[PDB]
Amino acid sequence: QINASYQRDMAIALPGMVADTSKYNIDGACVVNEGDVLVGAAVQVVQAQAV
Amino acid sequence: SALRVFPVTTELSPTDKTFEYMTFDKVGTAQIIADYTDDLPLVDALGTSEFGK
Repeated sequence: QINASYQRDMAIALPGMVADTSKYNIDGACVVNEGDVLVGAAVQVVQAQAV
Repeated sequence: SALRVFPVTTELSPTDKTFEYMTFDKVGTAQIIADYTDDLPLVDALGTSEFGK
């Protein structure tokens, strides 16, 4: 008969994903103090150890 | 008893007026990290000297 072809586009982003490769900075020496943190949400600093 | 209680060494030449010796040191630290980490601690070193007659 008549054949059919389809096309689908992927999504462009996920929560907590780095958008570009432009100048960025990541701090890896951080510890979760209380509760759980959602990937994609802002955080706050409770205290920074002096030594 | 000075020359039999404390050690006696022979390194200086008869024509020397002064001498010098040196000491060294270091610093540094480490931390618990995760992947995609951009900041890391660093280390260094020092030095010092003293004289005589």
